[PDB]
Amino acid sequence: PNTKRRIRDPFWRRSGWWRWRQQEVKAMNRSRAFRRHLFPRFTTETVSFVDAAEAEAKRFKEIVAETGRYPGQTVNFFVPKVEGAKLDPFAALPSRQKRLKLRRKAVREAEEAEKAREDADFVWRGKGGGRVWEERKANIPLGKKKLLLYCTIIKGLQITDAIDWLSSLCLHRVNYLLNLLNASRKKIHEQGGDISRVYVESYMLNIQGQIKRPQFRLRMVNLIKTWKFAVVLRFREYPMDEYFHKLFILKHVPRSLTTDMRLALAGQRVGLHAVRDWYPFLDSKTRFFHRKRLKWLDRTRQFDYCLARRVFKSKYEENCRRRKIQVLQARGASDAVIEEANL
Amino acid sequence: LRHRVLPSSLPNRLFSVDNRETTRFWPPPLQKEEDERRGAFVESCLQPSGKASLLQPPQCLPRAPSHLAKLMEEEERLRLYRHLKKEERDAATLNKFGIWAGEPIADTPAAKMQPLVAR
Amino acid sequence: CVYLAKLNATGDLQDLSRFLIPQVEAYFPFQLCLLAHAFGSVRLQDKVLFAAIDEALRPHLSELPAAMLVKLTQGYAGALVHNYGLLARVSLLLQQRVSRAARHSGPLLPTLHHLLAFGRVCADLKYQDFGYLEMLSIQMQAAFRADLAVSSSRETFQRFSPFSVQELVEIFHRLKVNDVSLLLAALRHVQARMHDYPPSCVASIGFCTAQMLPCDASTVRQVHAQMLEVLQEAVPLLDLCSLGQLAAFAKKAKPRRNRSALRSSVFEAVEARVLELQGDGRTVFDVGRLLELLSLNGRRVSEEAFHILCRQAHRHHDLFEPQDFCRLARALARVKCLQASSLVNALARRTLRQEDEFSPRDFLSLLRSLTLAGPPDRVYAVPLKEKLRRKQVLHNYFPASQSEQLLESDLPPSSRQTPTLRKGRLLL
Amino acid sequence: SVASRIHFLNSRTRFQTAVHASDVAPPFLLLPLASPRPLLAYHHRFRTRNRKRGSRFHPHPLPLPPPPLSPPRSDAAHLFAGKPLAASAVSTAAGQQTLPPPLLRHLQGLFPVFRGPECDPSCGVGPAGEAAGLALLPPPSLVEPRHLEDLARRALQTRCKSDRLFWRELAARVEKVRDLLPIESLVRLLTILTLNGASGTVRPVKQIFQAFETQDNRTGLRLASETLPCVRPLPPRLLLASTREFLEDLKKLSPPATAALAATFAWSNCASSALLFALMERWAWRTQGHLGDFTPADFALFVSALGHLLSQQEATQVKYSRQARHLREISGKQIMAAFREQKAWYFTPAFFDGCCRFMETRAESFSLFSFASAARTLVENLDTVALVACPTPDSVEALAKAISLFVASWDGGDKTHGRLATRAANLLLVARLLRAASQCELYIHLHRALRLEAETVGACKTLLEHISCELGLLHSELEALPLLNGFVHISPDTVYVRNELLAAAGESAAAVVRLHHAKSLLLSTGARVDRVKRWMRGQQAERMQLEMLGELKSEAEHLADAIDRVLRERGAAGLPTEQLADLMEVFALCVSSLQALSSEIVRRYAALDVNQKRRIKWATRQMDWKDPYLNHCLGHFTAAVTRQ
Amino acid sequence: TEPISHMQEKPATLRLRGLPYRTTAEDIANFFEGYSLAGPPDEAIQLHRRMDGRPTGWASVYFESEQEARRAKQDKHRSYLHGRYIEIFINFETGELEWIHQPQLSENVNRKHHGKDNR
RNA sequence: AUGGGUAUUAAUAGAGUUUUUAUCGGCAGUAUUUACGAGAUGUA
RNA sequence: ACAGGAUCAAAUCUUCCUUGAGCGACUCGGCAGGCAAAAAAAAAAAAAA
RNA sequence: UGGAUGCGUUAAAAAAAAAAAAAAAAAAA
Repeated sequence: PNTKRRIRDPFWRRSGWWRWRQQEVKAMNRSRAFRRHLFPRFTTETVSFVDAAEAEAKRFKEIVAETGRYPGQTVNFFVPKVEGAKLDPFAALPSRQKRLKLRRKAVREAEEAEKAREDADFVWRGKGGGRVWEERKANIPLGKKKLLLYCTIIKGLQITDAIDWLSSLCLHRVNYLLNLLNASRKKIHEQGGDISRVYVESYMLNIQGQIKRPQFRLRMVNLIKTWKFAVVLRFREYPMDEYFHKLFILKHVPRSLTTDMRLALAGQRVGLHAVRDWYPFLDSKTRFFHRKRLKWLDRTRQFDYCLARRVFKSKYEENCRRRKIQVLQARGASDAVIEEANL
Repeated sequence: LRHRVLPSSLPNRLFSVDNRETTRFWPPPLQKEEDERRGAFVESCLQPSGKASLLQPPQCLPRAPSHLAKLMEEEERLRLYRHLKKEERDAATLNKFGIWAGEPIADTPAAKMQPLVAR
Repeated sequence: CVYLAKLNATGDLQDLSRFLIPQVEAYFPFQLCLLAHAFGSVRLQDKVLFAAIDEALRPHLSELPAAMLVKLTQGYAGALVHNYGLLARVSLLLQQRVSRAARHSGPLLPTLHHLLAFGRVCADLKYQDFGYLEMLSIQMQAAFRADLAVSSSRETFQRFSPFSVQELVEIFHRLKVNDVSLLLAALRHVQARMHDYPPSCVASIGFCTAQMLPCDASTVRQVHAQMLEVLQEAVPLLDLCSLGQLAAFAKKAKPRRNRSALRSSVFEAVEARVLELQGDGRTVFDVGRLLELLSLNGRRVSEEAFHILCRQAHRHHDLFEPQDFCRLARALARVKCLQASSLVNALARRTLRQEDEFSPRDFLSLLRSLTLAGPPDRVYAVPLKEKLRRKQVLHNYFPASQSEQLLESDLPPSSRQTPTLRKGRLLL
Repeated sequence: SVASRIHFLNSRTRFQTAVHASDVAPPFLLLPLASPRPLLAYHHRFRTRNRKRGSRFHPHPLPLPPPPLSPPRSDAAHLFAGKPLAASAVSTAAGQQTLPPPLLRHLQGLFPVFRGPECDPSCGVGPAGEAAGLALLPPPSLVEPRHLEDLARRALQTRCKSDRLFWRELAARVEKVRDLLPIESLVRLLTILTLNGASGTVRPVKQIFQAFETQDNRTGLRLASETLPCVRPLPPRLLLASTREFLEDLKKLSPPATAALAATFAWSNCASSALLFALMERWAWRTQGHLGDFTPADFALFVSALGHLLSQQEATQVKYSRQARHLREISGKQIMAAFREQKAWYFTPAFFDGCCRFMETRAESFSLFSFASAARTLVENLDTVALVACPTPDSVEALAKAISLFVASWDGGDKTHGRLATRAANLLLVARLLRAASQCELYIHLHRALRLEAETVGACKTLLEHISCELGLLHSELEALPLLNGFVHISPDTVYVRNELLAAAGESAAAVVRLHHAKSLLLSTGARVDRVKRWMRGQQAERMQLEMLGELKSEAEHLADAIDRVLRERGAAGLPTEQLADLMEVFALCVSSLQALSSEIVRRYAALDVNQKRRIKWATRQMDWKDPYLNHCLGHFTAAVTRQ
Repeated sequence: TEPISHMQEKPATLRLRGLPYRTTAEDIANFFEGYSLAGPPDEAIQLHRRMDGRPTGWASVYFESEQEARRAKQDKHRSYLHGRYIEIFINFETGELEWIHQPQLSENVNRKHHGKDNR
């Protein structure tokens, strides 16, 4: 290796990383991160995401605690769980996966409803929202200490970025995580999620155990352990508004996407217009200078957040629709079939 | 004029390759090389010796003595202009900051515009 | 930048151009026009900035309001950047808008005031556009006709004012364009409604008209006579500039009766009034011409007035032309043949500094007058002779009618370039 | 220099004169020869320092669409407002996002903000406001040199504030790949850039060179300020850079390419002395290049451009020679020794003769525009006052013969009456042809008279007859403008066409005067030459007579009557400043138009030359004209005339 | 937009590897004689170069239809040009996103009990 | 010049251009960064 | 910055006053450079295409 | 065509020196 590479330390620095310095520097960093945002100067509404299943579970348990009875009970009372009991007192409520399914259903319904709402182009929604999947893999022969490294690598990344990350490491036991990621991506694509805007939002490690083997030594017998762990990953499909605000406004673009763009330009698989088309996302320098240009246009009030968002969304959707139509046409399908596919 | 207008000194006070009023003659070694090559080109083209100097790829320059005389006068005027402007700027710099650039005193790699290396 | 220009922070304004340059193409056209006006107001030349501003405004010029066009052109005039490419386009645009003719932006269609402002800009930049001046003359003649046609005394001067008339006449005088019809119409309007003309306007109009036109014409002579009567009447209200213009006009005129007595009385009144303006250290005027008029045809200036005028002449040296130098030296030489040694020394030093500005004849006559008005100090006399000598060689100039090296003892004793040591202190 | 700048700023007699706004032309620039620049190579080495750390595809800044005249609304809710906007405004509101044609169609279907006229559904809006046809063209920065010619042709076919970005990018890319482009492609690229830059151009009235014929509200003239001649179509740096390529590959240019190159250089008003001299030496009659290989149109264009450039080249050379005194260094010893002691033809003959032979041989296959421009350029001054210093009279005789043959064919040829602008342009061209004929005759006669010291009329008649009637017809058919002698309507196109008419009149008057001198020229042998010299220089002499014209006396009288008819009603303003003396001399020959001319002379006195002032003074004295203001101007201004 | 590099939509393409330094666009056109290209050779055949212009040995050839491109690949794959047989590849996607179907990665890599290879 | 229509030097709004070594082999893929203003009391 | 100011006004080449110390000094502001590759005892050594 | 070491050679002077890693009128980042 370089032998002069700068290796980072999160707790100490030559420049002075005492706690007061950390406070001041992180105040500066927070200020810069907040100022990096551009916000629309006119919106019609401030819709916020809510989870009906979670709200109903909360109210159900609050009623149980407040009245000592199930909602609707008039004679008997609530019976907490005891040792050996085979009945779940909260069996009527949905499970976590059921709540996730209901969330996906509600997201689909709201997406369909928004297509027939006036002024839908001037509504602020915020960070949270979209569909969520939770995928679990068990029997991984790795320990907490290594799994923490491999998951801290990928947390917060787009799914293809995470797959590229973990594939570059050439570690045999990371094949488990790679299999989980590949299977999750395939499942979401088959269910109809847009792989392009699926991110790894969080992870959870659950121990399962450790198999012990004797190790015979000079004066004692030891026990060497092989771990058994399970990993749960939370994938989230960002809504189109959040995707726009992330990629276009804050310039937080997947490196996999940027690499694909650069490879296309280098191989001349696209026209010369692609350079200006992809300028807002192509490279670090282009992203920085486009962010500067957008900031100046916003401060002169020539930039329009809602119009830019609409243009970005329309271009993305039209590209996807063209892909679908042309892949159908490549099969020799009839005009009636193609038309009916759009209903 | 009744109220004199003051020219801006920023062209003199801005030191970069994008400011000619300051980088026109910098570095002095390459300025000298440029002047020498201009003189050689003028002598080998506007004063032909009957042979191809081969200093550059050929050009279809005028050969009539009447045209050559006027070209020579133009080049002489350009030479005088460049020399006088360099002299004036050097005098102004000397009177202002006492800065003065002279000829190299010794045969050294830096005077040759090369890095000093083990070779 | 506009605030800094208004505050006179010339150095800071000059420094900020570095960051202004890469942002001109991003500003609004009215912002660029205000920037140009601000730079012109302090008389600071920044040719790179002005060129960039012109390139940026190229596609937007046609749609700019008349006031913003006037601001841009006034900035260029104040900076003395002779962008005739811009002046021609602005003149064509104004002519087209007037032909079509016949609150944050401002109207596209100009007014007589905007036309006169652009004409004054053209005079400052020495842009002699005869077509534009023909348009302006036609419009002004129509305006004068309509003003005379007006009858109820409340709509008079609705479209212009005596100051506007003065500005027009000054424009034509400065550009040396002899529009006889326009000048005669202006003089006729002045005669018709002179009771409404301020005395300063009367003085300026008389000066310009007498310098431009012959006084033998019947109408010109009559109007000039009446204007001189009114100006001699209003002398007590006039300032130094108006007094000097009146003195020049009263002598350049050709009256019917009492030609000499009129000039003598005018000069006497001007002398009486000058003493009352001793402390006026703000007004700008031609001290040299006033002194020359007072000392001419054997007339001898009053000692007090001469002292006051030579004292006040020091302020104007930074504004002097070669002709102003020559005229002041002539006046001093004539008056001696009183002497202002300090003024002569200052003139000699400044002409030695500005030797290159002078033609052979101008320099020769100036040196002759400097010597005749009481020779300056040798420190200026010797190098001045050397400069005259060099100029004569270079220009091969030798009139029909026509020393040593400097010594350390001739250097001023206020400085300490001699090795001598003196008793005393240097109070810091 | 600072001294010369101060001189100009102090001078109260020097001005930039223009009878009409279109007079002002870009300052003439002389482009010095090139030589190796290791210093500039060093600067480039510094400039390219950090390319590895940047973008491999768009290192250069993204173009900024021009901003609107007024600031947008504070809330910046254009989509909500729904009002359609310009293409540049749309791009800025979208944050410079590309809008291909199908996307524009979709967005126009949904929202009206994208339904502006500048947003063509079949083209798009582009990433920086590129509207209409330009939207489909990739940015020039990314285009390979082999495609630049087609790219520029497609861009020019389109014929809006965002077009300048594309054209500036094209200019920069052409300057960068000058050394990769084939020479012919480079010439065509320069021509395309010039055409775009000067599209909608109007020629200065007093200028001869013109790239293309004028034929191709009340008139067909539209005066656009953004495309006045004072706006140089090309940047000087591009021409300066291209000069080296042209000099290296000059022998590979075809006659049309050479004509186009000279035309572009003259249009931009930039001259390279070496390139012009090389072009003059390359071409000669029967110099491995035949002037006969030119077509008449290309030949006329080439000659006109060459003359236009060479005249100003000579003027600048003279002025710089006069300036060199103060750059030279003189010593005090030489200064003291000084008092110890005290006690205009710029065409090489081998090219002028070839041009004259070409004109003589092919006069019958010319157009009015081409032949008149070529003849007027070839004539120019001809050293008529002073008279290799001068060309051989054989070439001038051949030019006169060419003029005669062209007039003979052209009289039989039929004319087309179009818009008043084209008609006035043609009238001016005919007047200039007459001027060229008169100058040829005067030069030939002066040479013969000088020989004696040492020891065509039909064509002129035809031209005079045509001019004297066309002038009156155009004056009658042209709207009436107000007179110098709640705004008043004065249309600029009408003013320009009136200036064209008056320029034609002045050219005809000058031709008439020169014909009078040439005819007067034939002890007496030297007396005639002295008389001609005195008449031309403004010294005292006997009053000129119409009888000298002979067969052209009636035509001169009819021309004078037509000019009087025009000047009586149109006024004197609009006359060219270079022919007031000629008009006064014609009036003196023929003896309210006289009063108009005198008033215009008085108004323009500050701009007139000393020679013109002397000639006007003596013409007035012979005519017994007693204008009280012209008298004042003659006797109290211009010491150079007052003292003599 | 006539140039292929300018078109927003590219015709069917093929990629050629194995080209010697001598190879030219005309040589590639002769190699593809009998097959319909998307245009004249100067546009249909594009040799790939580095920043200094040195050949990379890789070329892109455009055809009028995918059928013709695949026929040309079938006929000319591993055929000779200047003494070296050339390899040809399709160089355009199907739109089906087959990359989403990644193979199952081994969970039993017993490195120390398997034969040596350079996988 | 009873004096400034007056004498001299506008490159003026444009002083603008890519050197040398070198038969052949090799690197150059990315990220960060400048409006922490209340454009605005918008051009009078 | 000779940038602003005063005066019966300065040797060419400012008689003074102001500029808290003209930002510590000199520069830059499309400046600045963490990682990879390729090299590499500290360092130094490749302009871009 | 070279590398390391001493069994080889040189110095034994400077300490307000050689040198360094935090320009600081910035008093609630």
